[PDB]
Amino acid sequence: TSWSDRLQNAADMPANMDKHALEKYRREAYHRVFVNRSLAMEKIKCFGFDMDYTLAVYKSPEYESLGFELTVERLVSIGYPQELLSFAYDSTFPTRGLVFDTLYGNLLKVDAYGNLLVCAHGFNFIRGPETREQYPNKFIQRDDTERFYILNTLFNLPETYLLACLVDFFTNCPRYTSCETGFKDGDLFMSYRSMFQDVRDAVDWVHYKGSLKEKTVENLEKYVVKDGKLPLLLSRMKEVGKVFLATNSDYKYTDKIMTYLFDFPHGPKPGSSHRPWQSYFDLILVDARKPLFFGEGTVLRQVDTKTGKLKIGTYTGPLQHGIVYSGGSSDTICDLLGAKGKDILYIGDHIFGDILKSKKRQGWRTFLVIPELAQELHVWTDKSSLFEELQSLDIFLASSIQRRIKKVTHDMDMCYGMMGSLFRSGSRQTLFASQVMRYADLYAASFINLLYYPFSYLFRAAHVLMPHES
Amino acid sequence: TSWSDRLQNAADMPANMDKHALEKYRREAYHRVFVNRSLAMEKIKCFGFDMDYTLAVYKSPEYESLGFELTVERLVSIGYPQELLSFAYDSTFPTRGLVFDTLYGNLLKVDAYGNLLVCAHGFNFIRGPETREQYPNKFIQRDDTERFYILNTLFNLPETYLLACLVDFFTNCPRYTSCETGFKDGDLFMSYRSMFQDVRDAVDWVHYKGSLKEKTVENLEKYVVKDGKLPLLLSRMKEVGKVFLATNSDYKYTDKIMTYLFDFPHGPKPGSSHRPWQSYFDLILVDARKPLFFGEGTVLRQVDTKTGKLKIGTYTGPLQHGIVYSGGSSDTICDLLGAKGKDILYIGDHIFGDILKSKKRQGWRTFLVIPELAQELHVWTDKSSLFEELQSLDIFLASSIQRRIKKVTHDMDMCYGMMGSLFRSGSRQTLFASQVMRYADLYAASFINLLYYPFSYLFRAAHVLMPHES
Amino acid sequence: TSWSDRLQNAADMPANMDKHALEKYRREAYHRVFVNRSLAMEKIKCFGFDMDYTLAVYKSPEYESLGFELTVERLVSIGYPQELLSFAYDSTFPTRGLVFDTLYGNLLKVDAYGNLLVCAHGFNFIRGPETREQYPNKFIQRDDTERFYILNTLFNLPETYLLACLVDFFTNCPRYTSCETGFKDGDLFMSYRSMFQDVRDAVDWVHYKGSLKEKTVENLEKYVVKDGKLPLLLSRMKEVGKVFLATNSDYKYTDKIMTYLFDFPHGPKPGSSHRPWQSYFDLILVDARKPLFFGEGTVLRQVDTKTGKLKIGTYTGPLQHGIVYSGGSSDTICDLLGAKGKDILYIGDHIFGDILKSKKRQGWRTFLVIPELAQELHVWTDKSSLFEELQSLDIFLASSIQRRIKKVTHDMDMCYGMMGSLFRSGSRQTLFASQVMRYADLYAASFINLLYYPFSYLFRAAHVLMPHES
Amino acid sequence: TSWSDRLQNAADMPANMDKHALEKYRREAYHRVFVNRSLAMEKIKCFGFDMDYTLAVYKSPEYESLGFELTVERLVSIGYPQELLSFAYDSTFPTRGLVFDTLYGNLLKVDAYGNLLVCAHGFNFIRGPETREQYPNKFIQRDDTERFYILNTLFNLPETYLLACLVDFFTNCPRYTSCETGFKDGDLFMSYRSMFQDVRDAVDWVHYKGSLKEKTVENLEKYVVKDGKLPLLLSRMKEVGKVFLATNSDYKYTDKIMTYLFDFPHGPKPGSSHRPWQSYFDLILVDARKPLFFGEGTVLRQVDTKTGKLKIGTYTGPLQHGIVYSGGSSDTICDLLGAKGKDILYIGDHIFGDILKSKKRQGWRTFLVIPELAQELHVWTDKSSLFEELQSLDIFLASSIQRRIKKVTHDMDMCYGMMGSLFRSGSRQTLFASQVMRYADLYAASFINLLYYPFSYLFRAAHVLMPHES
Ligand SMILES: [Mg+2]
Ligand SMILES: [Mg+2]
Ligand SMILES: [Mg+2]
Ligand SMILES: [Mg+2]
Repeated sequence: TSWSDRLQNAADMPANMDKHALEKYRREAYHRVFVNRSLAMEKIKCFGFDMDYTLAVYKSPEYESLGFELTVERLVSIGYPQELLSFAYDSTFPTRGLVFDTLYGNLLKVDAYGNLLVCAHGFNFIRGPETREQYPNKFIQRDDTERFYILNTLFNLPETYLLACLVDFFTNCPRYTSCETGFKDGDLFMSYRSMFQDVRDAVDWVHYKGSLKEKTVENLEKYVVKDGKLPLLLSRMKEVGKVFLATNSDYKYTDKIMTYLFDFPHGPKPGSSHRPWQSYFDLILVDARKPLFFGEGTVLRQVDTKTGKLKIGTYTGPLQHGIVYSGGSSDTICDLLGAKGKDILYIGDHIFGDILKSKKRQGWRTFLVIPELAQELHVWTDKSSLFEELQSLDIFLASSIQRRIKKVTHDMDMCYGMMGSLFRSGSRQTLFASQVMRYADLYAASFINLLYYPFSYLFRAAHVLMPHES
Repeated sequence: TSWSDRLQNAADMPANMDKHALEKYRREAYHRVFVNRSLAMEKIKCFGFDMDYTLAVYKSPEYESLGFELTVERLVSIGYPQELLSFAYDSTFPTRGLVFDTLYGNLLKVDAYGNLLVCAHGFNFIRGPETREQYPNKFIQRDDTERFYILNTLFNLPETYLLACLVDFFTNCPRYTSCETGFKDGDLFMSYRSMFQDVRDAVDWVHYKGSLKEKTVENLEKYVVKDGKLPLLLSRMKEVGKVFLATNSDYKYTDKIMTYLFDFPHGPKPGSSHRPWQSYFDLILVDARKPLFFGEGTVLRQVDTKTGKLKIGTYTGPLQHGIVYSGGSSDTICDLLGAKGKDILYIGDHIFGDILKSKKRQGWRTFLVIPELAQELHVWTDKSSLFEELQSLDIFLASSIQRRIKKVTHDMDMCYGMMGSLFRSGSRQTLFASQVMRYADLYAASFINLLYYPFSYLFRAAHVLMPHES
Repeated sequence: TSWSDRLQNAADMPANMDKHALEKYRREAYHRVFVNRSLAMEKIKCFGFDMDYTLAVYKSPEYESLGFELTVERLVSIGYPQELLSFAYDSTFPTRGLVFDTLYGNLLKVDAYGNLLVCAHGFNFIRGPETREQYPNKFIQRDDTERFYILNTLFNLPETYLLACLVDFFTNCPRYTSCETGFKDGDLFMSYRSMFQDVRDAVDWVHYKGSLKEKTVENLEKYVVKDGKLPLLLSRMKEVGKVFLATNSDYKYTDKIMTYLFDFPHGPKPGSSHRPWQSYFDLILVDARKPLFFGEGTVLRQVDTKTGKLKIGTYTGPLQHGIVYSGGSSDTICDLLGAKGKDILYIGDHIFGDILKSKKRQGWRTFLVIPELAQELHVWTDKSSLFEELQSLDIFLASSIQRRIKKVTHDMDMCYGMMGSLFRSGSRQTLFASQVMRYADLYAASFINLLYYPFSYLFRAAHVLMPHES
Repeated sequence: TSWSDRLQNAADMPANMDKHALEKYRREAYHRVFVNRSLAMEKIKCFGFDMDYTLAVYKSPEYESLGFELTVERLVSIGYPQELLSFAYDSTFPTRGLVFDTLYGNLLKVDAYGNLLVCAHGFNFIRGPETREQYPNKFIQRDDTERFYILNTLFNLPETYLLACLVDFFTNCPRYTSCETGFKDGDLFMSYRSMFQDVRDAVDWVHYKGSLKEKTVENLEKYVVKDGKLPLLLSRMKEVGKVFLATNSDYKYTDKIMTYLFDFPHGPKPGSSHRPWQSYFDLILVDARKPLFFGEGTVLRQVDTKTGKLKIGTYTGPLQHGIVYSGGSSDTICDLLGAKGKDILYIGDHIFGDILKSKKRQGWRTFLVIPELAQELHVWTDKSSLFEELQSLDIFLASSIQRRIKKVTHDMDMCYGMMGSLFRSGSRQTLFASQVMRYADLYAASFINLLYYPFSYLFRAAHVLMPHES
């Protein structure tokens, strides 16, 4: 049962909009909206969206596996060894938010302060003492972006696994000699850094020039979560405010995906006339180029929606019905919708590129979609006795208690996969968890969970006190 | 009763090192060390210090008032109007961590997300609705460092007040016309930005070329907290680890100040031979140029301690007894003391330049000295009934309740001064508070509070859980 | 008769290597090597080449016209109006080295000091007084590279004409309103800058992703000058020194073009066995990325010559027979050939990117190929009486003499085309001419002209004296 | 007889303004204006000046020797060895425009292409073969500004000699060990780069914070050329155009120096009332910060001429009588004087910072003052038989002829000093000479030479032809 199986299972259920049905439904962890900072929904005048992994949630592990297969084929195509073709995507290995260390070829799971929680070289999980040889302070300077790449998006899951596959392959293949910073193949030296760059270039290529979009579109049921409650929620948002789309994707792909998401034999509710997807939006903007979008952005362009091509020149005209924009900036949206930042709830999955930046640069309110949560919550609740035991051990300590703390930490983490929970390793929170807490005002496995809260719900979080205030 | 009066009052008391006396003493809020993240003192092998406002705590309001007077005299000297001489420093106005908005000439108190808590133009406190004219989203992008300057150090307190004095003066002086972005004096236009730059340049000048150091040194009792417990604590640190000084100050000033701090007719304890200040340190480094010190730094130089001048050339030799370094980097210290980052507790008052950067760039453990806490804690405890009432009102709301929330917020904040508490405005935490929580592992009004904890105390903070984990 | 007609006519003649035949041949202007600075050929130990417009001289106007047609089709493909398809390339309009002013949409012919010699808006040639409205000092700051783009390569000839076509078209098409900085089409504004960027992007696209290479290769006789004397000269160079190729082109294209250039039923001389092109080179380097090549460059890679693909990794091995390199730097070449800069004569057509940079960054000796010279020399000699008259008029002046100076200047310049000579407008030298003089030690219409000078000829230029020395 | 002795000798003569007297006078090389590009004086509407070494020509070697002595004393003051005090300035060593190579501690005389003409390590002149060890191609990349500093100003003459003194001293002092890149003094290493930086900092300090200005002003007759013809020429300029001053110096120093330059008991001519220096200028601008002045510049300020201090704020008012500006940009001047670039003849000594930049960035006409020319011309004419012989030898060659070419080159060069002529070494022109030719439209030992040409003289230079045009 993947996280997308959980989401699609919930998507298949029709909305019971009886007020008591809603009240009962959103008590369950799975259908809840989680609150980091209080948010009065009555003050929200605009609802904004990203598309990929927000409105269009790609099914797991099928979509990662397709990305993986195409990336592999691209690398083989440019001259990587044929053995790569015998790799197969393994959803049990990667967790999102790992750091690739390009100097030593390791995947690292870190906390908010750069402290190492997990280190794997290929598929070899390196224990505490052996990590000190390369990381004397069990620490990395994560701002050293030439050396460290943080694999923070769901699109990075296939390359997270591929990097490990490649390091493993080259290490165990007799044709290469393993060196501290890469591999020697006679008079050729392949650094982990150049290998990483090839992978990164190949993923980019697959998305922008290769066949990933085409293969997705030719089998949308296989690859994309579909939920009849999507149109209903968007219609309800539009009754109390404005709705916009701001996506990095191009118009043609956006139109294919969105048409599929709205292709039901009815509109918002069963029995209603079907309406085109575009009618759900007061403003539609593609080719957004976030995160730059939240600063200077790029020039505002107009999409010719017949051809899918941009009209020539900068668009100087007003917001009108049926217009589709390309590029622009976050100010374009504010100014055309007559919104201030705090009037906007921006809904997306990119914890850095969208949520962090819209919050820091513009003061937008934020809703982070975390697809993996839909399954992480089942593990958290089913194995709560492991975490509870770990808590008790840390308490009792505060000798063989440490050994047992390590063992329980391991067993807990393995329930989530080889790289553990997205949010922690044992009692230590990940960088990703800290970023969610700091920059996502609200979060959930799906933004559909908003459907279960009344129009002007007050989402509440407790006031924060400093230690000397407590 | 200033914060420095509280600290000097505590400094006058001799240390009772009976273990039960210590236990009882550190229960009191005033003598406590506060914990943001757990820290096992047994793992600390090196103790590092800044000098200014850490070891050498300048008395308030006397030192701010001297800074202020000299800055004013410098501005008059370069052609500012004579009326500046009638300003007098007022400790009741400034709170540390305010933002000067150089576009509109306002002082702003902000939260961690750039939301406006307080806005004053000169001495006019601007209410919610009027702030929207200049700040439509009640928000500033604090990363816009060309526009916004954050007055985060205790050395910035005089200029915080001076900026307000100047805006007030120019606004109410008939010779000038008030404009949106500055003042017109016939064919001269003085922008708030250029005015700010003059102030900033003048403060710098007073410290580096003017008479501030000289006047401080000619009356150290007036200007500098002195505490016989300082040598005792440093001696105790040195029994379990190494001790170092890394200060931006030059050798001559450092020597004058440190000699005074250690000038008692005894060494660590009464009855012991007096020892020179330098004997308390395994490594002494001046001209550190933090924050750059925590990255590339500058070349390592050696101080000729007779002349106070640098020897010519880069120092390539070992750590030896009696050597004093200048410049270098944080790695110099680690490598010469044989320390990893997490072995080091770095003790300082600069929440950005030292504490934040040593934590993020190097993984050092951090102790933040917050001198104002020594008095903020007395206000917090004495007026706890106001905060408690505010908490109850926010709870009851969660109409005239809002009015009462505003009124109680005002009354609470005024107990701290016109710009309120360093740490909050009513129930909203400041940027400064959020930074302390995030980057200071431990904090206190004085690092002397460490004297009251046993050698290998385990400072404890509760594990953090995400909302979905709770 | 184009310049390439002259070159191909000379290419069809077999080499008469009798010493007196050579002596007589190189007296003629057409077969001469011109000398800016003295160069002792005996000191040259290595001969280096670019490919495009150096070894592979593309026939005119056929190749420009193909570039033009494909660029137009690309612009129409992305949404430019259908009318573009009625443009036809006109070799009489463009001269190389014009500056496009992206602010006002003008093509400018300038001297070395940025003084305006010619200004055309579309096809309207703007006279002295009207140019002052936009250029008050009849001057541009050519270092302002955001505003001014210098069209310095032979590959830029089609876009030089296209830019003028487009400005003309948009100006005279009633659907658009002409503005100072571009064109208004209702709610779309197309700046000359964005229009220029589209053109530049389209040219790039045609070369890198479109069909230009494919169409060239499918008709090499139509598009590429071929000369049996090429192998003979290269063989002679190789008898006295080393020979290398350093080209920005990729291996597959290089191999196609070079195979054609050497496809004769003989080797260096008639009667000799044919040898593969690669055997003429001690070192072959593709994907050079000049001008960066002359500084840091990129990592050295090895080409797999069977597949045309790069081997994976950085190449760490020695120079060996049959190896083909990709990327690297100018130091790679020096170090592998055991050459110092002044031992190298580098032969190319790119007056900036190759000749200027190899001279300034490395001190290489330089030979600039200027294909247009092959016809400019015929005009210069045939219309020498116009220049001579202009000289006499400038002398006589040093009233209606000025009028006559303008008229004769016009008539002279029109012999070369609408944008005049590459090297001057009347008595005023172009920027291009000044750059040739300053950075090309030797120059000619073709490097084949070296065949007519003995092995160790001393190319002589007179010593330069300052005015006070004269 | 120094160059300033020649200039002061010519300054002592009263102007004979009879037209035939002028005609005869300007035939002599010493009183001539030399022409690189033709310049019609009738088109000049504004005459602009720098002060230092243009209007105020500092006497040699006295002023260099004062600079030297103060720089030495500053270095000793910061801890350089006492032996420095035994150095004495030697005008026979330095020539202007040498390059200090900070890696190897050499002074280099180079041509326009970076080819080495002379290399000295301390006072050891390194011969051809030994220079190849450090300079394998007898070439430096002069754009590598971290490594190479070009000593292009007359203010750099003392440090040119001091650098050589220091390298010599450290090399021959047994306390230090000479290394490839500097000197070892036990556990201190002083790189040539750090030594160079100390020197450069000390020169700056002497000018800006030390006693150089004060000592100059207390003996202006000793230090500054004074010429009664200065006011006469400026008065004549003002009859046909506008006159301005744009100097990097501050107002107080400018006023002291200019008052001295105009302190005669008469105005422009004997018998006329004395007029203040400021009355000779339509616009006076100090604190210019050239070269930045020729781009964005700094804000325009107004000098309070009573106090010598800047008024507070940016000056927004018109040009008026008696106003003195500070900062600004070259556009300020153009706009306030109603001039286009080519209307301006800018007169200065800084071949880079003023002449080059005003020409390239703005298209100003340029007059370069080269004080040393006043004596270089006497050497050139007196030893013309050496140059003539060298010319004949280069011709005859074009064996022992080379030996004789080297010997004659040496003997010629030694007539100018140990570092030879500013303009050449034997038949090879220096970088400095090439820059003068390229960027100075006119040049002379003194701008006073303009007094000998009629109001609207046409300065003529021959048209330049390319080799293929000749
Ligand atoms: Mg997305
Ligand atoms: Mg401090
Ligand atoms: Mg080429
Ligand atoms: Mg000067």
